[PDB]
Amino acid sequence: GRVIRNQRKGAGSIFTSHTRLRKGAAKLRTLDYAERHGYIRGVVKQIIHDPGRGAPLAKVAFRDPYKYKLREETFIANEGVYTGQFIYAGKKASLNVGNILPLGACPEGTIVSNVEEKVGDRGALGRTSGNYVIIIGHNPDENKTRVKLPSGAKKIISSDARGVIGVVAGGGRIDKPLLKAGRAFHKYKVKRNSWPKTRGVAMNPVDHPHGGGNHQHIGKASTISRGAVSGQKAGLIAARRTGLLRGTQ
RNA sequence: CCAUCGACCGAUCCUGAUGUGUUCGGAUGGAUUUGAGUAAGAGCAUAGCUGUUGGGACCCGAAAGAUGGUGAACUAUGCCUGAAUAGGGUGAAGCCAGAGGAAACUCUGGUGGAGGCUCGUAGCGGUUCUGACGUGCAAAUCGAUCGUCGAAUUUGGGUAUAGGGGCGAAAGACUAAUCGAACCAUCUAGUAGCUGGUUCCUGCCGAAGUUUCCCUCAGGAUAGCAGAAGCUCGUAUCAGUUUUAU
RNA sequence: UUGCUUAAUUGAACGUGGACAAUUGAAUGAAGAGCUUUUAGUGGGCCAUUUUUGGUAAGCAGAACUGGCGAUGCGGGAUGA
RNA sequence: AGUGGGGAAAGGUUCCAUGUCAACAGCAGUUGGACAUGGGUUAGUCGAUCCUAAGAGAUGGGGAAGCUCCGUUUCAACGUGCUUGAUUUUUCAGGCCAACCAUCGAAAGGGAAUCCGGUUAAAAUUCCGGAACUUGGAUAUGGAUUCUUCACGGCAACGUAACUGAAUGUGGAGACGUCGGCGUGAGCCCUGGGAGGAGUUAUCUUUUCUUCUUAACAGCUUAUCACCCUGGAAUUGGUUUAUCCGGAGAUGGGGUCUUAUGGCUGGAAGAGCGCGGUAAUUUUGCCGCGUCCGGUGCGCUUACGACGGUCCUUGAAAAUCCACAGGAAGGAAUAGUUUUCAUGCCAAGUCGUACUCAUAACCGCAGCAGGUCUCCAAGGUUAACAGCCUCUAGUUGAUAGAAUAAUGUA
RNA sequence: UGAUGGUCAGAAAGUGAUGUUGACACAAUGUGAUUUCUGCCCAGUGCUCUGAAUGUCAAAGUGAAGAAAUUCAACCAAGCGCGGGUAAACGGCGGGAGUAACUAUGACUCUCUUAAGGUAGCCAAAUGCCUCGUCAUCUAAUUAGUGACGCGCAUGAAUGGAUUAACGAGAUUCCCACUGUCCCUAUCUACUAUCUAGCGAAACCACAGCCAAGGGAACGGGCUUGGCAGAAUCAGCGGGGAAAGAAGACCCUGUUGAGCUUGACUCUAGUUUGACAUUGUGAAAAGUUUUUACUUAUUCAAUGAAGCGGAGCUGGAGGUCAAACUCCACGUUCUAGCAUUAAGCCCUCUGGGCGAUCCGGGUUGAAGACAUUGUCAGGUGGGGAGUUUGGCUGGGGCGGCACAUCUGUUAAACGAUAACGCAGGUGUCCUAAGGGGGACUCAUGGAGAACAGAAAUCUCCAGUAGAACAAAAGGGUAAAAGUCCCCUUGAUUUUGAUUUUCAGUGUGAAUACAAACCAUGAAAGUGUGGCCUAUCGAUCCUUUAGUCCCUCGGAAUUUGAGGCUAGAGGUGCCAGAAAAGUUACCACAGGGAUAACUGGCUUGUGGCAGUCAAGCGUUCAUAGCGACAUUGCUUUUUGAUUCUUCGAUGUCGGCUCUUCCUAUCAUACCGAAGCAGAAUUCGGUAAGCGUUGGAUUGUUCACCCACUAAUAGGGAACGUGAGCUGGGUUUAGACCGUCGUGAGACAGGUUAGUUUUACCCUACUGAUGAAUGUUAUCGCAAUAGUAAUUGAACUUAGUACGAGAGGAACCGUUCAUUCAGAUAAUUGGUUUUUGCGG
RNA sequence: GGCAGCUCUGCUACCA
Ligand SMILES: [Mg+2]
Ligand SMILES: [Mg+2]
Ligand SMILES: [Mg+2]
Ligand SMILES: [Mg+2]
Ligand SMILES: [Mg+2]
Ligand SMILES: [Mg+2]
Ligand SMILES: [Mg+2]
Ligand SMILES: [Mg+2]
Ligand SMILES: [Mg+2]
Ligand SMILES: [Mg+2]
Ligand SMILES: [Mg+2]
Ligand SMILES: [Mg+2]
Ligand SMILES: [Mg+2]
Ligand SMILES: [Mg+2]
Ligand SMILES: [Mg+2]
Ligand SMILES: [Mg+2]
Ligand SMILES: [Mg+2]
Ligand SMILES: [Mg+2]
Ligand SMILES: [Mg+2]
Ligand SMILES: [Mg+2]
Ligand SMILES: [Mg+2]
Ligand SMILES: [Mg+2]
Ligand SMILES: [Mg+2]
Ligand SMILES: [Mg+2]
Ligand SMILES: [Mg+2]
Ligand SMILES: [Mg+2]
Ligand SMILES: [Mg+2]
Ligand SMILES: [Mg+2]
Ligand SMILES: [Mg+2]
Ligand SMILES: [Mg+2]
Ligand SMILES: [Mg+2]
Ligand SMILES: [Mg+2]
Ligand SMILES: [Mg+2]
Ligand SMILES: [Mg+2]
Ligand SMILES: [Mg+2]
Ligand SMILES: [Mg+2]
Ligand SMILES: [Mg+2]
Ligand SMILES: [Mg+2]
Ligand SMILES: [Mg+2]
Ligand SMILES: [Mg+2]
Ligand SMILES: [Mg+2]
Ligand SMILES: [Mg+2]
Ligand SMILES: [Mg+2]
Ligand SMILES: [Mg+2]
Ligand SMILES: [Mg+2]
Ligand SMILES: [Mg+2]
Ligand SMILES: [Mg+2]
Ligand SMILES: [Mg+2]
Ligand SMILES: [Mg+2]
Ligand SMILES: [Mg+2]
Ligand SMILES: [Mg+2]
Ligand SMILES: [Mg+2]
Ligand SMILES: [Mg+2]
Ligand SMILES: [Mg+2]
Ligand SMILES: [Mg+2]
Ligand SMILES: [Mg+2]
Ligand SMILES: [Mg+2]
Ligand SMILES: [Mg+2]
Ligand SMILES: [Mg+2]
Ligand SMILES: [Mg+2]
Ligand SMILES: [Mg+2]
Ligand SMILES: [Mg+2]
Ligand SMILES: [Mg+2]
Ligand SMILES: [Mg+2]
Ligand SMILES: [Mg+2]
Ligand SMILES: [Mg+2]
Ligand SMILES: [Mg+2]
Ligand SMILES: [Mg+2]
Ligand SMILES: [Mg+2]
Ligand SMILES: [Mg+2]
Ligand SMILES: [Mg+2]
Ligand SMILES: [Mg+2]
Ligand SMILES: [Mg+2]
Ligand SMILES: [Mg+2]
Ligand SMILES: [Mg+2]
Ligand SMILES: [Mg+2]
Ligand SMILES: [Mg+2]
Ligand SMILES: [Mg+2]
Ligand SMILES: [Mg+2]
Ligand SMILES: [Mg+2]
Ligand SMILES: [Mg+2]
Ligand SMILES: [Mg+2]
Ligand SMILES: [Mg+2]
Ligand SMILES: [Mg+2]
Ligand SMILES: [Mg+2]
Ligand SMILES: [Mg+2]
Ligand SMILES: [Mg+2]
Ligand SMILES: [Mg+2]
Ligand SMILES: [Mg+2]
Ligand SMILES: [Mg+2]
Ligand SMILES: [Mg+2]
Ligand SMILES: [Mg+2]
Ligand SMILES: [Mg+2]
Ligand SMILES: [Mg+2]
Ligand SMILES: [Mg+2]
Ligand SMILES: [Mg+2]
Ligand SMILES: [Mg+2]
Ligand SMILES: [Mg+2]
Ligand SMILES: [Mg+2]
Ligand SMILES: [Mg+2]
Ligand SMILES: [Mg+2]
Ligand SMILES: [Mg+2]
Ligand SMILES: [Mg+2]
Ligand SMILES: [Mg+2]
Ligand SMILES: [Mg+2]
Ligand SMILES: [Mg+2]
Ligand SMILES: [Mg+2]
Ligand SMILES: [Mg+2]
Ligand SMILES: [Mg+2]
Ligand SMILES: [Mg+2]
Ligand SMILES: [Mg+2]
Ligand SMILES: [Mg+2]
Ligand SMILES: [Mg+2]
Ligand SMILES: [Mg+2]
Ligand SMILES: [Mg+2]
Ligand SMILES: [Mg+2]
Ligand SMILES: [Mg+2]
Ligand SMILES: [Mg+2]
Ligand SMILES: [Mg+2]
Ligand SMILES: [Mg+2]
Ligand SMILES: [Mg+2]
Ligand SMILES: [Mg+2]
Ligand SMILES: [Mg+2]
Ligand SMILES: [Mg+2]
Ligand SMILES: [Mg+2]
Ligand SMILES: [Mg+2]
Ligand SMILES: [Mg+2]
Ligand SMILES: [Mg+2]
Ligand SMILES: [Mg+2]
Ligand SMILES: [Mg+2]
Ligand SMILES: [Mg+2]
Ligand SMILES: [Mg+2]
Ligand SMILES: [Mg+2]
Ligand SMILES: [Mg+2]
Repeated sequence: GRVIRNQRKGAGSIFTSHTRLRKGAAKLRTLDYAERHGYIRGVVKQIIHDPGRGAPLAKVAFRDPYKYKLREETFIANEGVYTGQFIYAGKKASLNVGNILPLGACPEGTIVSNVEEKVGDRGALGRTSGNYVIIIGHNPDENKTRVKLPSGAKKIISSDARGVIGVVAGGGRIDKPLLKAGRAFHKYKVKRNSWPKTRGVAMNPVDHPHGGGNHQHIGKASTISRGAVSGQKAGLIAARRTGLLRGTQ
């Protein structure tokens, strides 16, 4: 047969992300002396739309502690953050929406976003619109914090990892139907080349494991082993179960 | 030279003398066994015809396979930067005014100018005539008719993706008139039990389509049938026939 | 002659020596008999008489013997392997 | 929405003049994109050149037997650094920084600066005449400023001929989708008077057609929006085609600003245009007159403006230029400073530039009914940039003659 | 899938895409707006989940034996197995009988059985074979359409079920309007064609070009026999040249491919699991293993390597029970401002210290001897690679085995002899069912004997085998070859010869001896498996036995290995490859050795016609029929065959047009009747002449409606595609149902799908034309062609005939149908009269 | 043909 559409994406010729209009990478500040020992104050200059992103971004200006210079940061805007607001980041920052605090400095039940998986990676968890991270508890002896991720998973993170207080702005986006193929076209025009999708069952046997037949049908189980190889992993990969989800999981 | 019975040498089997590193030796006598042997050498070398095998292999002929390269001037898709798209119809929100109601609210007239809306040009496409043409104007065009015509629109240029690879709103489609695996050169005079051809004269002889074996059944080998060279001899004793006896 | 065989001096096989001469033991014929090497093409067949199997039959399919066509012209069957 | 006038790609001399007809132009040929000989493309301002885009790609490194692959500042000791006071001791003294930063990548993106009239057989935003502009450099005079050293005025918005300002920093411009109606301008269309020229005139027609124009650049003036001062608003008012605004200060009164756009003047009538009268084999003219004053709009095209709608779509970058913050350093009185005020001086290299752009200059074997990106766009009819007729411009090219059976094609 | 990640890329990499990303995300799939719903099944195949105990279980490692190679054993990862989950995973979703005060049905019951047995819905639907289902409606008539019905070959629920407004160059039916689509054609215009001047190709071409019949490769231009036959030609035309275009694309063959699939054969990138290495330093506990401590190897990340680690200054605290130890902090939080090139103090040294605490120069985190990487080892791996996927055959395929074989027959009295001929058999079975010896006689019948009878056991007689001998059939056998008894292993050893098949090769099987050693019998003798004819297997490799022999090549010993001779392990496609599919996307070499048309032979079958005459026909065989039988014809059916064509003869039907046949439907003339008339039936000469308009269907066929004198049947390459058309079939797109794991299949349904060339020769239709002294006019007529057809009305006549009911015909008259040949008065149509008007 | 459990199921192995 032929190389299937799954495998052509790794080469990344026409499958790279369309990034001309993007407004910068959304990251926290580099963890420095001020954030480790006290707090540093910045001011929100802009709240802007980032193409390909549901969450708006905030442009926050900080002073450089060591040279006469202004540093502009690109944060993910939490809902309620406004232009001209003062943003405080550090160990001694107060528990206000938009402030960046270490996870150990936040009491249980604190809603936090753009949380660091590892100390200083500048934000990994809960970055999309309407999403957040809940702080479950602390383990001060081991310097660890328990959090709940938007997927429902419980994670143990260093208490020195940082997060931004509040919920990511732009939530409720999925509640409205797109209603049109053109709307999805414009949605993916600034994301990547993944739309529209032809069904593999509608192809020929060269194109896909599902192609061929005198009727459109998969022919074999569409649940594929985790240990299958590239060109085989088309369908439900390592599916623990199938069918309509009934009851609680 | 022919037929036949013997003899000798080697192997195999049997017997087993004087003797002895007591386990070796193997005299002697045998055997419906066996060798491409001995039995007063015939070979070696050169050349010629014919036949054989490997080689391009009598000549021309695949569909394929491999190695290394060249193409995105067509086209497919993404990206970057530009450009293009008469005139109408319909009349969404929002807004103004009036009327009715206890309230919750309702009705009417305007205004407004929404929509992968609609009629319809340019444009883009290509339904039907199964029209023309069909050694064409044209290796896809011409005419009428038709789809769509403000967006998933059309399009220039730049740029990216390269052959078991790309790209595909998916037809095995498109990837320079080439695609169910492009093009170029080479391996390569690839192999072919298959098709075609195979060049002067006369003289003499002259077939087979049958046996057996074969993944054998359009092919081979084998035996037969045929030619050539002769050799040993010269009526020796043979015959697709009869008779007699059985 | 033998180591085979017989109760044997019997036999078996192969012999020495002697006799039977062209009517040397039927016909007819005999461009002579015997022997060897090597190699070609072929290995689709078909037809006629007679015998014969399957089939309703077939210019059908399958065997037997012979003769033909193939490979072959010539006279006849008008024409025709 | 051309058979008009230009261009991009592509071609490459096809351009122009002269000669010329063997071949080619599927008839012809005296003609030609054919053949032969010559001629022809003029730039500081138009492009390239420079910038960065998607991307391409050296170096330091790391793979790979290797051809080479990855990577693009990457695990790198990465400046052929600058700015000054200089020194004439051709030595220096230092003062700042070195995040990022090889390079290539657009004749449609960004971007310093030019227009009009004339001129050739063929070139022209390139030549000639005149009139400007930008950048780089040099540099003097005038003006400006200083004894209160680095100017004044205005309540203010802000004004001006000028009117210090290093390192470093902050901003702005470059720099940005699309649609809808509205408003203003420009060009075109329409039209009145007057001064000319042409046409019709049996009859009619104070008639029909036509000329009456004004570049870049310089000065003054000119605007929606926005802003300032005054004042204090319900009986709410102002206000758009579109309902938004006002105690976070409306209406009213008075001002400030951007100069898009228009007006006046200079450029500039001397030019061009339209007439009339004369010169002459005649290179080429010479003379006179006029070139003026209006109006109109759901008009067309286009530019701009203030608005409004739209998106799970929010619609490049960089070079480059400026301003501001900062206060380093240097500054006067018998004299000091500055080329962001005026005037004056010098220079601007290299390459492209002819012509076609298509029913004959490109690609389809060809002078092929195919294909190939874009700009300008008159009158009538009309909803209309449709169809139909016409003006300017351009073509009249496609073998032809004679007949008019059948069968065709339309 | 929470980043030490998922998905994907790369030969590798200090390498990449998603990713300027972070579950409202990225990646992978299925279904396909809305509405209403998405039932039951986890047995199968997948996927997934745990492993406390656990079958299998690689390399390394461990233990034992051995002189060692080596062997054996224990242990033993993942995987598999075991257990669970999962269908909006792949998928699946049953049969048989009885039953209700008529019948029908079966609410109900019984019975087999599954993982579950098709739920809600829907339907002769694009899915139903039968089938043109049945009913209704639509029409004059409907294989079409629509509405119902439903034991539905084979409907059915995100392999989505049922609906559905709007939309559609999608498929279909009906109605109005409209019309040359048609009845049924006519006329007009331009451009061709045509003729001329100029210019000027190509396809194609063995030679060529008139027919009929024959034979012939079974459809001739040539050959044979006939008809005939007279220069040179022009415009048309499409009968023929099995016309041209292309080494058939269907079919088969080839030890030719390729695309695709899978549980084919053989591998493989990747991935996973173990071991060793990288790999070091400690502690503890289990018997080397487990755990956790260190950091410097290694790995991850960030930064313009900016503030790390420890200690000390300052406050806030503990209640201080010595003496200040322990803990915390140690300059910034109403506001969209500002923060940059140190002030100040101290020592003098255009400079140093403090401001700005000291010390360690570890940039800072994470991770850590685990990852990672290298090398082996096991698993997984149609993602990919390579290859394979018998033969015969009345085409192939399916079936069968006629593939190694045995008996009888075919088989034609030696031997041999074929077919997918006929009736059958073999892949075994037997320590006796082998060998020897001895004794006996079998099947069956009759006559007798308690229970006892047709069949128990006993007795006699008869008994040529009518029994038995392992198994097919044939042969053979009587003091035996059969039955019973006794003893045995000759079913042994060595190696030759011979017979059959035959090449006089192998294999199988068998025969007669030689040399041994035995069994049995008194002995002669017999015995080298089965009474005879079938009952079976090479090279290479392995294994065993024998000889204990030969060799391991520098010389030895002992292991091990290799030789020699004989068996065994097996090839059944049986003289003996190691082997799954699909192609409707297809390719190549060929084949008329071979299928799908026509043609040819045949004529079973189809159709048609005779002979006989038992019966039918009130009686009566034969007016008209005619059983049981029997003889033919035809080639308008379908078979059978495979002769022609596979370097191609265009394969359905219709339209159009001509001709022919007769087995005559009508029309002319007649004979017969169970012929009164009328009608009808049977028959003769007869093909002169006609044989229709429509609904449904692609249809041939069919079936209705209707008219008619009648609505006969056929042929001409199943006439006729360079005549058309293209509805069907039968390329490639797509849907459904059933089948298949799948790619895919269906001779099932459905929808969309390029129809090319004549200008040559001939033939046909027309048109000229040399020369028969020239020219003109008028003629003759050989030969060829030929043409008319049918009905109605009136009259005869309400007559003949007839009980009546009914009810003709000839002569004649007027019209009409179909056809033919003209013509343009009239009427209509046509208009470039561009004539006139608008 | 090896293991192992309940006459036998499961796993593993395959040069005539
Ligand atoms: Mg989707
Ligand atoms: Mg899809
Ligand atoms: Mg498809
Ligand atoms: Mg596949
Ligand atoms: Mg699969
Ligand atoms: Mg499939
Ligand atoms: Mg489907
Ligand atoms: Mg000799
Ligand atoms: Mg070749
Ligand atoms: Mg090749
Ligand atoms: Mg190969
Ligand atoms: Mg291109
Ligand atoms: Mg419009
Ligand atoms: Mg067209
Ligand atoms: Mg056509
Ligand atoms: Mg034509
Ligand atoms: Mg149109
Ligand atoms: Mg492009
Ligand atoms: Mg297909
Ligand atoms: Mg192509
Ligand atoms: Mg050759
Ligand atoms: Mg062959
Ligand atoms: Mg001879
Ligand atoms: Mg074989
Ligand atoms: Mg042949
Ligand atoms: Mg030979
Ligand atoms: Mg031979
Ligand atoms: Mg043959
Ligand atoms: Mg021959
Ligand atoms: Mg002869
Ligand atoms: Mg003769
Ligand atoms: Mg004859
Ligand atoms: Mg010229
Ligand atoms: Mg010419
Ligand atoms: Mg000429
Ligand atoms: Mg020239
Ligand atoms: Mg310029
Ligand atoms: Mg330059
Ligand atoms: Mg870049
Ligand atoms: Mg390097
Ligand atoms: Mg550049
Ligand atoms: Mg440029
Ligand atoms: Mg731009
Ligand atoms: Mg530009
Ligand atoms: Mg000029
Ligand atoms: Mg010019
Ligand atoms: Mg000049
Ligand atoms: Mg002043
Ligand atoms: Mg200018
Ligand atoms: Mg002026
Ligand atoms: Mg425009
Ligand atoms: Mg100046
Ligand atoms: Mg020019
Ligand atoms: Mg053209
Ligand atoms: Mg070319
Ligand atoms: Mg225009
Ligand atoms: Mg027009
Ligand atoms: Mg022409
Ligand atoms: Mg003409
Ligand atoms: Mg699904
Ligand atoms: Mg639906
Ligand atoms: Mg299940
Ligand atoms: Mg299961
Ligand atoms: Mg092991
Ligand atoms: Mg295990
Ligand atoms: Mg049901
Ligand atoms: Mg049904
Ligand atoms: Mg149907
Ligand atoms: Mg109908
Ligand atoms: Mg019906
Ligand atoms: Mg129905
Ligand atoms: Mg079903
Ligand atoms: Mg379901
Ligand atoms: Mg279904
Ligand atoms: Mg509907
Ligand atoms: Mg429709
Ligand atoms: Mg559409
Ligand atoms: Mg003609
Ligand atoms: Mg014949
Ligand atoms: Mg003939
Ligand atoms: Mg012929
Ligand atoms: Mg003749
Ligand atoms: Mg013809
Ligand atoms: Mg013709
Ligand atoms: Mg062929
Ligand atoms: Mg073969
Ligand atoms: Mg193959
Ligand atoms: Mg292929
Ligand atoms: Mg650091
Ligand atoms: Mg390790
Ligand atoms: Mg695989
Ligand atoms: Mg494969
Ligand atoms: Mg076969
Ligand atoms: Mg079979
Ligand atoms: Mg046979
Ligand atoms: Mg065989
Ligand atoms: Mg015989
Ligand atoms: Mg056997
Ligand atoms: Mg016995
Ligand atoms: Mg016996
Ligand atoms: Mg006996
Ligand atoms: Mg023999
Ligand atoms: Mg045998
Ligand atoms: Mg014996
Ligand atoms: Mg030796
Ligand atoms: Mg040695
Ligand atoms: Mg054996
Ligand atoms: Mg074997
Ligand atoms: Mg065989
Ligand atoms: Mg054989
Ligand atoms: Mg098929
Ligand atoms: Mg044949
Ligand atoms: Mg017949
Ligand atoms: Mg018959
Ligand atoms: Mg009777
Ligand atoms: Mg045939
Ligand atoms: Mg053929
Ligand atoms: Mg033909
Ligand atoms: Mg042909
Ligand atoms: Mg007759
Ligand atoms: Mg008759
Ligand atoms: Mg006739
Ligand atoms: Mg019909
Ligand atoms: Mg026929
Ligand atoms: Mg026919
Ligand atoms: Mg024809
Ligand atoms: Mg045709
Ligand atoms: Mg069709
Ligand atoms: Mg099809
Ligand atoms: Mg299935
Ligand atoms: Mg179509
Ligand atoms: Mg009467
Ligand atoms: Mg007529
Ligand atoms: Mg007129």
